[PDB]
Amino acid sequence: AVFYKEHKLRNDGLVITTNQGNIRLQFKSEAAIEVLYRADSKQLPSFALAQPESAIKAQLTETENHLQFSGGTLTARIQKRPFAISYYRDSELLLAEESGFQVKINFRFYLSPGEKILGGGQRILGMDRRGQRFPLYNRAHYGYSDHSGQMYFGLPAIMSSKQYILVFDNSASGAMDIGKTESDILQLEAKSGRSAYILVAGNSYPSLIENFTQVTGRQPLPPRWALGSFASRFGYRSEAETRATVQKYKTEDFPLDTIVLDLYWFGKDIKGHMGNLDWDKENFPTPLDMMADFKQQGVKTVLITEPFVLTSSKRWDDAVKAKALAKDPQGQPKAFELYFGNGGIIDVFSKEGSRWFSSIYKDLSKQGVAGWWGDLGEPEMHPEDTQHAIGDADTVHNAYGHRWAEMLYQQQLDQFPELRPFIMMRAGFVGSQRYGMIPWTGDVSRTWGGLASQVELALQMSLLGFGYIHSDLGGFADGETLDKEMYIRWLQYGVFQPVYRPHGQDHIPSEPVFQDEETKAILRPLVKLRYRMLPYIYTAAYQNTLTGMPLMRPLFFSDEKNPALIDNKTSYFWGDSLLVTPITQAGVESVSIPAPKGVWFDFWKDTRYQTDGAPLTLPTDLHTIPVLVKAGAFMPYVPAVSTTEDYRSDSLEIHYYADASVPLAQGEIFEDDGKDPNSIKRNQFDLLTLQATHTDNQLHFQLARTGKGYRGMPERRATTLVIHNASDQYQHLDINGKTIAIAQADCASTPALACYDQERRQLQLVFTWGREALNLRLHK
Ligand SMILES: OC[C@@H]1[C@@H](O)[C@H](O)[C@@H](O)[C@@H]2N[C@H]12
Ligand SMILES: O=C([O-])C(=O)[O-]
Repeated sequence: AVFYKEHKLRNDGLVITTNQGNIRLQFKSEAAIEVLYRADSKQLPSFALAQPESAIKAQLTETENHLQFSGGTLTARIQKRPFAISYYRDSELLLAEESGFQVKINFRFYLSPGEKILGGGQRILGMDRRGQRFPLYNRAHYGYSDHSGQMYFGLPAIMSSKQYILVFDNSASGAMDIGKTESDILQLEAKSGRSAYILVAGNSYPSLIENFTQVTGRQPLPPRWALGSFASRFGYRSEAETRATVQKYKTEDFPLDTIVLDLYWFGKDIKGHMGNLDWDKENFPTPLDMMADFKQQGVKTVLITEPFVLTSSKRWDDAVKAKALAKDPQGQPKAFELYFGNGGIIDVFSKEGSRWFSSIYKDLSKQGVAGWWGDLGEPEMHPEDTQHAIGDADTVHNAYGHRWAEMLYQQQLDQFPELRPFIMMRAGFVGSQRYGMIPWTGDVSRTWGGLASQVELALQMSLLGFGYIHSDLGGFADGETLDKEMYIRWLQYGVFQPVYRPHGQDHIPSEPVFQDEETKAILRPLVKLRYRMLPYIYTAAYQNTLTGMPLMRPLFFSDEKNPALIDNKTSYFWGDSLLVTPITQAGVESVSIPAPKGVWFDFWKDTRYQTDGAPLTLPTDLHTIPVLVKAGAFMPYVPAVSTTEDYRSDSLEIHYYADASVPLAQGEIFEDDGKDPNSIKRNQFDLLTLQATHTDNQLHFQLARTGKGYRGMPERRATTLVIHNASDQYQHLDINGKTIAIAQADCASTPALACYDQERRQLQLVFTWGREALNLRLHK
């Protein structure tokens, strides 16, 4: 029995008193609200909110049976007796409390009939998680395939078909029950921790996500090199082996930006050395030279680190002496068994642990290390009587990796303020993206099932803040011999997902350079294609920094009024323009692609398809996976380079997919120095825009550049524009009012300024794109 007793406003927040205690409501923006129950009591702070203290001005009104607290899109409606808060966008009901808050921590809400619920972070259960119940406890799932209710990186959040996001702002061992136990009840639970939730609303999925990342944190632009080719295995055993691998990329003519070193960099065995956090000199005798020698070839070095210091490690006595480790309740360093051996866990929640760990990252970063891999932050083993500075293991568990990232991010920004940190981690919390976190999906099995789950995982993480979620390309766990077809399919799909990092246990090679002749002839041009497409990918990255828009988008974005599309986890958008359908079984001879209504082109073959709703059937081959381009797309390319350190946009090649069904289209290309964390804030960029206007008798392109530019920015780019599906009736072109004839022969064989290829239906324009506006007009 809960009822309203009294309220007041203090500092823009509404504090309500019931018979059971105090409740604080603060709008964190016009469409986001933090609801803190037990507000009177001391509890852990918010982890999910980028600005925990903020509270924007809201409107309060009172009636007999209700209060109403409104931010301008989001309204909280507070029923007095019995006490129940519900949430409205306009006057559409988003979400209503059932019994709401109780005791242990427990929140109960009604689900509407037909409401679909995405969320939970990494699970393999189906896109719509309604009807499921699962824990909120980050945990390894070694060798997963086609099913999981619990893995490395859960999120205590959901996204509904009613276009709200709900966050349980609580770091503790808990559970979510999405209308499983009771069909119309969403229940959130925890053993302890903060008793708060956050509701975010939107008028569309993009703007929900913009609103969500507004209050939880925007990912800062990673360094362009994170969009490149990684060499990684578990693991290079020696400096010789690592140098031989960088060399193999060179001698095999595969692009390579970054080599990743796993745990053998600090000791010769898997067990017993962890916490050394220093070079194993018997096997890495000259590491500063190694890294400098690699940097001369434009290659970065990334090192694995972990939260555990073993008692067998060289740093045990020192970590104990500095009070860097988590303690038992008695006050001693807590030691426990891990796979790796007997050890403790660095307390990133304390000042002492944070300083000690940070000093180590500083020193290695001074030596040459460009980036950082933080493995096992679930934490992988975390006994319940472990005590951190702010709470026990079960209370802080799901926020450990999150704070680890914060610690490392701040440290790297402090040491290198002119560089963008690279932080790759296995576990975090809502908002960990504001510390640069780049998550991967853990120890996936080397099976088709492992590959077939990657899109579901990626989309689930992308929707709730994590743009750079990716997989171990080719698969990681077990196997006894390479499954060549699965490997190829996985590295194909790789091109069209966020981070190009094949990784696997080293009894089978993960790196494409170590594959047979057929596999390399298939994958070499695709890895090059990933580099030629950097303008497309880096521009989606820019948009993610700006608005939260994930790089991978689900099919369901294509039609917000068709909730059945929510179930699709086999076709997705890579940026605005490409609909990708990975092949996830052996021997598949054709696919049916549920392309939205409109016009689509085969990316590889240029074939044009129109569809009014029905799916398209495309045949498959071993050299590609099915990718369709949306009519009206501008696909930008630069020439392939070995390393993003050599990246230039002096030469652009842009492909426009014309169709009269799209009378107006746009694209952009975001260019900056690829490394400056302040490029966007300070406008040190070159933002190229392109607008096509397509009428019955003309096709008009308007080109422009904004921003203040950056150092090394080309003033003039040689630009080849290729118009696919171009009309054969264009007689003339003018460029900024100057008329040029269109050639109809020998387009591939003359330095033609405008040439129509009648066999391919492509019109090619070659011109100089300088700083001033440019207008290209084709007319029949
Ligand atoms: O460090 C060894 C190895 C690493 O290669 C994987 O990527 C991790 O998820 C897991 N900890 C196991
Ligand atoms: O699209 C056009 O304008 C045509 O096909 O001739």
